[PDB]
Amino acid sequence: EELLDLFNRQVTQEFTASQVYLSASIWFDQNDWEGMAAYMLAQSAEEREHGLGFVDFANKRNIPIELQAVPAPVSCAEWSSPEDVWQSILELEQANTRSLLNLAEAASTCHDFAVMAFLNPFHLQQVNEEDKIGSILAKVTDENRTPGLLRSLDVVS
Amino acid sequence: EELLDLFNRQVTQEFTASQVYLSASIWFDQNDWEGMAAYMLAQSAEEREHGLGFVDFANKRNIPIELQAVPAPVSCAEWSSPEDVWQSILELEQANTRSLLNLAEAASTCHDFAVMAFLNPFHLQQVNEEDKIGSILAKVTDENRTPGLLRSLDVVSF
Amino acid sequence: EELLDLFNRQVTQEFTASQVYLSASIWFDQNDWEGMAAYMLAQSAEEREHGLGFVDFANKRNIPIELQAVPAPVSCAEWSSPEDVWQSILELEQANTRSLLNLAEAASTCHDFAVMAFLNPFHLQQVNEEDKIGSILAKVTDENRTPGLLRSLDVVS
Amino acid sequence: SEELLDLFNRQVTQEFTASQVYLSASIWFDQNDWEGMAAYMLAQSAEEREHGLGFVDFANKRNIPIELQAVPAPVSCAEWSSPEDVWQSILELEQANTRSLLNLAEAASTCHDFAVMAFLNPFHLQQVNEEDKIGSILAKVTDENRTPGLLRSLDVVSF
Amino acid sequence: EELLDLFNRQVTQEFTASQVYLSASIWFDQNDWEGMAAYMLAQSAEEREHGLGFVDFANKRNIPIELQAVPAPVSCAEWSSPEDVWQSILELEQANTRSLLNLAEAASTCHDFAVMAFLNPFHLQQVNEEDKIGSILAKVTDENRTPGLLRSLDVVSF
Ligand SMILES: [Fe+3]
Ligand SMILES: [Fe+3]
Ligand SMILES: [Fe+3]
Ligand SMILES: [Fe+3]
Ligand SMILES: [Fe+3]
Ligand SMILES: [Fe+3]
Ligand SMILES: [Fe+3]
Ligand SMILES: [Fe+3]
Ligand SMILES: [Fe+3]
Repeated sequence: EELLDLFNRQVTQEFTASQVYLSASIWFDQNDWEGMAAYMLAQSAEEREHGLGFVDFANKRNIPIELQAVPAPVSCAEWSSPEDVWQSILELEQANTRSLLNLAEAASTCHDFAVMAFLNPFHLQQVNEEDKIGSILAKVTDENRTPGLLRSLDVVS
Repeated sequence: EELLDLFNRQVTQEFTASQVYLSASIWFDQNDWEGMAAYMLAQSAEEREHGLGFVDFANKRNIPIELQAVPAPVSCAEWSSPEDVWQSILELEQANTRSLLNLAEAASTCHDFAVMAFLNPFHLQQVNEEDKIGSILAKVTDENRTPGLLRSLDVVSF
Repeated sequence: EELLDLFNRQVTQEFTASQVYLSASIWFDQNDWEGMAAYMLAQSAEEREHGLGFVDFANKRNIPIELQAVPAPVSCAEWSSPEDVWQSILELEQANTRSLLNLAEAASTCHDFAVMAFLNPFHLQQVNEEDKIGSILAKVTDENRTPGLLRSLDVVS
Repeated sequence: SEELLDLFNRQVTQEFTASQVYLSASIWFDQNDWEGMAAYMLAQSAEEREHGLGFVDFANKRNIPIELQAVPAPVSCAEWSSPEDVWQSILELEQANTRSLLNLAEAASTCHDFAVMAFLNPFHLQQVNEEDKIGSILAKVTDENRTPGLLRSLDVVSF
Repeated sequence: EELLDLFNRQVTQEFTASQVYLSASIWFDQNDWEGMAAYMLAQSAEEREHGLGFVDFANKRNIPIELQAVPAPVSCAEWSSPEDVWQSILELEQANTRSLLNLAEAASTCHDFAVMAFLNPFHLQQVNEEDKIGSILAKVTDENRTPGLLRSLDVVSF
């Protein structure tokens, strides 16, 4: 099934996202943006929890899960400012949203009511997440127009 | 209307299931499996509560309900061991699930978004119920391989 | 620097172990061993925490970290009983122990006192972990000599 | 009362000897992953040492000279190959512990040593309880070990 | 013997560091950076506590201590901005780190396991201290690129 394979790929996408966020925390910590680093660490953990929630449902529903490699994050080689990092995180959340939507489309096709119900809170959370990351990126982009200004607002926490 | 008939039938199915669970409690109690009996009795009440939830929604949404007979459970006559009981209960939940999924299909066909929304927690509850029942059944089947060992699932656990 | 390369590989090893524990949880859950599944799930989280610890230390000490792929867990495909799973986990912990000891050796050669100090609690944790896993494996191997009896370990402990 | 003073001194040795045999049993059980039985033996080891300390305290107070002897190496641990073997040795140890205290009380009685006899009473009653408890466990172990793996239940649950 | 010398020098280095931090507080206070001043004063007290810890250990281990002069701080004659102060304090911690590592190599050579164990928490504290000072210096150097902005760090953090 399309639905089985896609359900597995969703697990992989959550854990990939978790590792991309961790990469982002490392870039931030290495460049002394400790606040932004903490934010990314927290998000890394929450994406892994999403992945675990998908594994749990799959196990219950007898959807076979085979854990795939979690690829090495690559965007961290090109980041040179906070803006770059937040833009890559926005793109990551857009891609997490598209993958949930593909999954839901396959479930809709299959008349898989339980899967569609399972996905609903993640659809709504993805709305919130893309909105939050978008908002931060807009703030970052504005503040960084003045030297030092952005730093003064990582310091928060 | 098909949606309406299937909504009525769903009430029947929940009450049917409640009675099959009661039947299972009886067989266990009669055979001194008081733990498994308690589990079945609790599930009997819960099934009945599901029925009642369907009745309440129906009443709100002006879906006419006419209570049907609650058929007599038939599988107890055959049961010989706890394995046979838990297997019949798994089959009952699998049928509870197919019934909900058919009602959801009818609702989808009719664009009845309210009914589809109302069913969603039931869809997810059935996933959990089939998993839990399947798990117990696997334990029962394994433990019963050694004489008397299953009598420790009951007394210890449950 | 061997030291810096080994410190990076230790992060990958912690995350690899996290994913192998998750694969153990899955096999247990799929096979209705919910007790053992939960044990594996918890140990998965803890191994990730260890990896996070090494990342944080590295950031503070200016050891550059580049996240590597976390390879797909392999042992899963061939597990057939709980004994097989627990045996693979013991072998993982034994490997986890050797990796830390090799890192410590490289640190000792370099006179890297800070890294040696950082590693001390992990050395002692591994002793505890290998002991605990070996002890569960011995119980599983003994109990599984009687059909169904091991299904008792799970339900109780 | 040279006999008495002697046997009292040696009773300290006997308690500490028993403490070490319990410790040995704890080690055998830990090394073989019976952590439940191991903990029980470790606790009994501490308690036998306390009994010895009680004998020493009483002797100091009653001007009975104490000279601490070597505590012999435990040797039953070489032969042990199952829990049954361990618990049988521990039963034998307690039965020996009881005989040693009765011989001490016999010597006190002969000497009209009312204080020592009073001091020993709670110990005579404790040994009754200890031999019963150990005998009961050994009976359980012996029965459960008739089915492979089943004794691992005793450990994991109880203890 | 060299361990004994290096262990006395370590006490000296901690007290010398204490005084340098005190100098940094004075410079900040005089220049109305009261937040940075209080941070430096806190670090001054803490470096003195570390020296006292070394003294206590030495007394216990019969390592004879003879207290050396605390030299007059001199970096404070040349500081013109907060960045210059923080840079000096980074160099200070880097030298405190070096002195601990020298001492640990000497204990290692002598197989002095007690000394090496005593040092372990200090090795890890120095990693944290250099990281923290490094991070503050990065923030100061960035924020000082806009006139007046660094006054924001002083009031907000610290
Ligand atoms: Fe996600
Ligand atoms: Fe996301
Ligand atoms: Fe139901
Ligand atoms: Fe680990
Ligand atoms: Fe581990
Ligand atoms: Fe005793
Ligand atoms: Fe005794
Ligand atoms: Fe210091
Ligand atoms: Fe310092």
